[PDB]
Amino acid sequence: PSKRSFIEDLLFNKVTLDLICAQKFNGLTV
Amino acid sequence: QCVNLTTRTQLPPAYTNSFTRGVYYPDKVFRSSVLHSTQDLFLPFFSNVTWFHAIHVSGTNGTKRFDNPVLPFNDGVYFASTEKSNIIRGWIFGTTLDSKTQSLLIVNNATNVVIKVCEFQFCNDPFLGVYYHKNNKSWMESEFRVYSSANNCTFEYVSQPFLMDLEGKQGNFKNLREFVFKNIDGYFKIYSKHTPINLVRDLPQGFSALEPLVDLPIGINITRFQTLLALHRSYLTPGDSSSGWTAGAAAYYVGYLQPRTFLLKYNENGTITDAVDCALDPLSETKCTLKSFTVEKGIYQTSNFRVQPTESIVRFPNITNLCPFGEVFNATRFASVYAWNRKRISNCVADYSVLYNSASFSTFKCYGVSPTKLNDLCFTNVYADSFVIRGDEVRQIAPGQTGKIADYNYKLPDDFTGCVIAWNSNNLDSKVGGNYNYLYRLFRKSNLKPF
Amino acid sequence: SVLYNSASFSTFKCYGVSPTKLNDLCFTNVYADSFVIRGDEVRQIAPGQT
Amino acid sequence: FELLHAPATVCGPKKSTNLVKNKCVNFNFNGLTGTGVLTESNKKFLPFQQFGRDIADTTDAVRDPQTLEILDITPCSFGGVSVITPGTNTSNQVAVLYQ
Amino acid sequence: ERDISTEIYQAGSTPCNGVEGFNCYFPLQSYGFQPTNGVGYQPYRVVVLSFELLHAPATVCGPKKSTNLVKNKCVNFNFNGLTGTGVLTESNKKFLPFQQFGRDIADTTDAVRDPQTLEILDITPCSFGGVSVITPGTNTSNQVAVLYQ
Amino acid sequence: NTLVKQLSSNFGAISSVLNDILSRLDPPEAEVQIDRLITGRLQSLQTYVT
Amino acid sequence: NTLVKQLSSNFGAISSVLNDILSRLDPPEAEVQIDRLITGRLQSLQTYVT
Ligand SMILES: C=CC1=C(C)/C(=C/c2[nH]c(/C=C3N=C(/C=C4\NC(=O)C(C)=C4C=C)C(C)=C\3CCC(=O)O)c(CCC(=O)O)c2C)NC1=O
Ligand SMILES: *[C@@H]1O[C@H](CO)[C@@H](O[C@@H]2O[C@H](CO)[C@@H](O)[C@H](O)[C@H]2NC(C)=O)[C@H](O)[C@H]1NC(C)=O
Ligand SMILES: *[C@@H]1O[C@H](CO)[C@@H](O[C@@H]2O[C@H](CO)[C@@H](O)[C@H](O)[C@H]2NC(C)=O)[C@H](O)[C@H]1NC(C)=O
Ligand SMILES: *[C@@H]1O[C@H](CO)[C@@H](O[C@@H]2O[C@H](CO)[C@@H](O)[C@H](O)[C@H]2NC(C)=O)[C@H](O)[C@H]1NC(C)=O
Ligand SMILES: *[C@@H]1O[C@H](CO)[C@@H](O)[C@H](O)[C@H]1NC(C)=O
Ligand SMILES: *[C@@H]1O[C@H](CO)[C@@H](O)[C@H](O)[C@H]1NC(C)=O
Ligand SMILES: *[C@@H]1O[C@H](CO)[C@@H](O)[C@H](O)[C@H]1NC(C)=O
Ligand SMILES: *[C@@H]1O[C@H](CO)[C@@H](O)[C@H](O)[C@H]1NC(C)=O
Ligand SMILES: *[C@@H]1O[C@H](CO)[C@@H](O)[C@H](O)[C@H]1NC(C)=O
Ligand SMILES: *[C@@H]1O[C@H](CO)[C@@H](O)[C@H](O)[C@H]1NC(C)=O
Ligand SMILES: *[C@@H]1O[C@H](CO)[C@@H](O)[C@H](O)[C@H]1NC(C)=O
Ligand SMILES: *[C@@H]1O[C@H](CO)[C@@H](O)[C@H](O)[C@H]1NC(C)=O
Ligand SMILES: *[C@@H]1O[C@H](CO)[C@@H](O)[C@H](O)[C@H]1NC(C)=O
Repeated sequence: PSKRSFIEDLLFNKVTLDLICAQKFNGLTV
Repeated sequence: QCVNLTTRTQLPPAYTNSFTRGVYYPDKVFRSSVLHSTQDLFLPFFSNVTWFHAIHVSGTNGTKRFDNPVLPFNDGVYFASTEKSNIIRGWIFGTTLDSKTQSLLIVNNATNVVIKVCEFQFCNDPFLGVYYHKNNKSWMESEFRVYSSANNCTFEYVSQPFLMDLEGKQGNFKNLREFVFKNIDGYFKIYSKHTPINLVRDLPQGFSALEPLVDLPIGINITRFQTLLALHRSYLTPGDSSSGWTAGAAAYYVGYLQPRTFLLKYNENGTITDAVDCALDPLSETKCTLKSFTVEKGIYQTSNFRVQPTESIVRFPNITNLCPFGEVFNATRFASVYAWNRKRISNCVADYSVLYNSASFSTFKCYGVSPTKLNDLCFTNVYADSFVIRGDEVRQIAPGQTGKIADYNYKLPDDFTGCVIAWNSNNLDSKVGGNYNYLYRLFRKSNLKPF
Repeated sequence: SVLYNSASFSTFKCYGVSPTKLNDLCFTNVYADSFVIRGDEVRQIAPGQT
Repeated sequence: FELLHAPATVCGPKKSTNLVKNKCVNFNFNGLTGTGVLTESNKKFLPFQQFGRDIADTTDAVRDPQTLEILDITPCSFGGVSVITPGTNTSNQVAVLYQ
Repeated sequence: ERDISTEIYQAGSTPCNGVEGFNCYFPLQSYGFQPTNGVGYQPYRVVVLSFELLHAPATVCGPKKSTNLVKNKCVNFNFNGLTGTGVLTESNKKFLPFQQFGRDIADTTDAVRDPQTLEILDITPCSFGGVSVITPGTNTSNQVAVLYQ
Repeated sequence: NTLVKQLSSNFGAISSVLNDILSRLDPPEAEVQIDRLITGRLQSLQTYVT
Repeated sequence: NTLVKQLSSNFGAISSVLNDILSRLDPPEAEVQIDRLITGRLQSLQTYVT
């Protein structure tokens, strides 16, 4: 579905980007 | 002095858009070519204001309105009268509007500006009345029916004399007189503004600022008010005092103040020329955030918000540990005065509230603490004592109280956290042959230590 | 100054303004209260003091 | 009565109110005060554990003392407010963004 | 606030309706004052003075000998407690009759109204500045120049 | 994470929870505790911004 | 402009003008008020420099 090449997929799966809701408790927005 | 009028015609109230009127100088400090953001009592922009008009409609059974009702004061009033024939005359302020409480009175009786705060017994329909005489073609004040009595009062001010015109004018309304009344911290603050206009109804769209006039040091409670009109009597109004009258055309608008934040523009002469209401609509909110009347194009972060919680719940463990507190009271046999029983209670939950009201003791009194407070605090190793006395020792048995030998047997400490729970016992401690079971001390060598 | 110097009041203490400086400053519409209380309460009138 | 000599032994005749969920309210569970949405949970506690926590010591679970059930905590929704404006000179309309 | 209301206290769940019965106490109670009592029993007369500031032109304050007015030379001034130093001069900014003194962006007072002659005056702080020294180095000589900025 | 962790610190106050201080203290004594917590958290936020 | 506007805050004192604080207070009672005001303005100036 996303027109990404092979190397782009290999590069996107090597970086790991609930913590978000835990930080959301005290007015921290992303 | 009362003449309670008749011949009024029923009419629904009318309402008007207030436009952007009602800005006054909030502080006594000169400013020029600056924009000042301040929060205070201001009239919100584009609000429905009540429009009371006095006019006599011609024709058979025409609409005859004499609107002088009681209006709540809330936290301040904006009062704007459009006038051509001098009908609106003064104001009456108070809480009960009778002799029970003080009542402020401002009146412009065509000669002086009379301000009184006296315990008037105000009439149900107070007014002033102008009589028009046909032969001389002159208008003169003739009726002063405002208060039945005046007593018990301190403040009074009267101004210089003047001779005011009283002619009933045809045509269109041309004078605009607008006032702001505030009551803050014992001070009655008055602001005013005057302007020539030309309009048959509603308010002009032009903007205008209001200048402080006086701050009366009164300090009376105010929650209601009323206005005063000048009615017309002549040969064209036959009848008694209650019906033989007509009202000249006049109109006044009433609006209520609310706590708001405004951005005020001062010109180079220091006269307020523009204002922005910071809670009207998102554009005005953006203007207040950016501190300017002009905003360029883009996206602006302007505020925050939250979903307000609607209820509140409290959960605590199911209580299943009752006390033997009620068991010591339900004692089939009581101990002697000298051998007063001491009960220790611990590792339980205090429950005095249910016992206090249900039992309905004869003498329940407590010092230094309220029973409700006792439920909201903590104690360690609760102690309980009980004994039997007669009626006279009840007065004697008290903190910091002395008395007879029996009183000396059980001496309460001078500073003692506790309280008395006594009740009569006649149907259970009475013997036809004399109850000699219990024994007391009438003579003792010396006194006894507390507890 | 000269007024409370002669009167010799037993209890006197001022909050937020120095008694010696009182002659210099200018106020607007000073208030004055007056009542009679029990002895303990005389050591019990103070801002934020329960 | 006496105080300030030993740990308290008799305290707190406590009244209880009904429980409501799916609307964010003020809650109090054995002195644990806060605000938020209460909802059903799937995480399982050990028998003696009272309330859970997260990586950032945020209370994201609780146990109801009476019915012995595990409830969650999810704060009332909030966010910033943004105004999109094409310029005060060109026009006087705005579009509001809740984020 | 003051309260002179005299109604039966109704802490208990019984409608007293002015009966003064059981659990119906009268909230207002009387002192007992006699000379032959303890050290802390003697009545005390308490008088509380209360002030308020910056709300109107001053009307109550002490008797200081008001001095003459000197201008165009920056001197200490004391206008109704508004102390400070600076040059006083004639003002051209017209004051509305109810206005007392003007302030600026920094919330600083730069205009006052004279309490005696009812006239407006400007307040501009004395001239001041920084001083810099131009030197060629003590290794060479000991002459320096001064720069006022 | 650290910006959140700074919330669970007394900074010299009686208790790190804002509500629990005011729950069991009168206004004019708890005022200083709240004023200490406020400046502690404000400095902890300034550090993150820098 | 932010520096200039920050110059005129309370920071916990009674008033934001040193002359006013000195005028109506004994130095033993004005030292703490002035200390609060000083630390506030010092933090502001350091923020501007950074
Ligand atoms: C209540 C009805 C009311 C009437 C009928 C009234 C009449 C009235 N007010 C006038 C001036 C004035 N009247 C007032 C003030 C007052 N005048 C008062 O009757 C009261 C109570 C105040 C004060 C709150 C002032 C300040 C002026 C001078 C306006 C000016 O020239 O700037 C004048 C002469 C100048 C003119 O007409 O422009 C009249 C005829 N004023 C009123 O307020
Ligand atoms: C502003 O004016 C009055 C405030 O009381 C409201 O008047 C109502 O008007 C409707 C018709 O639009 C009538 O049906 C009601 O009977 C009126 N209320 C009365 C007479 O008490 C008016 O609705 C207000 N406007 C808003 C937006 O609140
Ligand atoms: C308007 O009210 C004033 C205030 O009462 C009236 O002035 C008084 O008039 C009577 C009449 O003789 C005098 O005895 C009082 O001394 C006046 N009081 C003053 C001057 O303070 C005034 O007469 C009223 N207007 C009319 C037309 O009667
Ligand atoms: C000021 O306004 C009124 C006038 O006394 C008071 O409101 C009354 O309060 C009593 C008791 O709560 C009620 O029975 C009355 O019905 C109220 N009057 C009205 C018109 O609603 C109010 O308590 C006063 N407050 C003070 C501090 O004096
Ligand atoms: C005031 O109005 C009431 C209402 O009917 C009336 O009973 C009373 O007589 C009036 N008072 C007068 C006319 O003095
Ligand atoms: C007209 O009014 C004046 C007012 O002073 C009065 O003296 C005069 O008598 C009146 N005219 C007639 C015909 O009564
Ligand atoms: C009101 O006047 C009467 C005189 O008839 C007086 O007895 C009473 O004390 C006065 N009310 C007040 C509150 O002073
Ligand atoms: C400001 O004051 C001056 C001085 O009288 C006057 O000429 C001018 O018309 C006033 N208004 C404006 C908007 O400048
Ligand atoms: C215990 O005493 C209470 C109040 O004194 C009473 O209501 C209750 O009926 C008693 N229980 C008995 C007698 O079993
Ligand atoms: C009592 O009042 C008189 C009034 O002449 C005054 O001279 C005296 O000093 C007062 N006594 C005091 C203040 O102790
Ligand atoms: C309290 O009442 C609830 C409701 O029935 C019950 O389930 C529970 O077992 C009781 N006891 C405790 C300790 O919760
Ligand atoms: C926008 O501003 C410019 C310059 O101030 C002006 O020429 C133009 O007419 C303005 N736009 C509108 C729609 O008035
Ligand atoms: C100045 O510096 C030079 C270089 O080090 C040195 O030789 C000399 O002695 C110094 N003093 C003078 C020139 O007076």
